[PDB]
Amino acid sequence: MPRVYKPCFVCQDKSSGYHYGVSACEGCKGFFRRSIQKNMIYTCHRDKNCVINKVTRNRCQYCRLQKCFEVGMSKESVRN
Ligand SMILES: [Zn+2]
Ligand SMILES: [Zn+2]
Repeated sequence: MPRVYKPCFVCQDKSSGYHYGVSACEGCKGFFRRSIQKNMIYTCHRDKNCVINKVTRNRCQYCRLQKCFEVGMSKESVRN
C-alpha cells in the first residue's frame, strides 16, 4: 500500500494522542525514547533504506528514527 493515514507519522497507520511535534504511532514515541533516550548509538542496522511507508518494514532504529524525525518528534536530542 502507498499511503492513507499516518499517524506514526511515517510507519504508516498506527496512532494516538499527540505528544511531541508529530503524530505518532505510540509504538513510535516508545521506539523514539527507546533508541534515543537510553539505547542508541547507530548508523542504521539494517541499512539506511530500511523502508517504511506501507508496502514495507524493513524497520530499524536510525533509518526511521530519522524518517520519523523528518516530522521532528521530541524524543529529540534525548536526553543528551
Ligand atoms: Zn509507527
Ligand atoms: Zn534500518
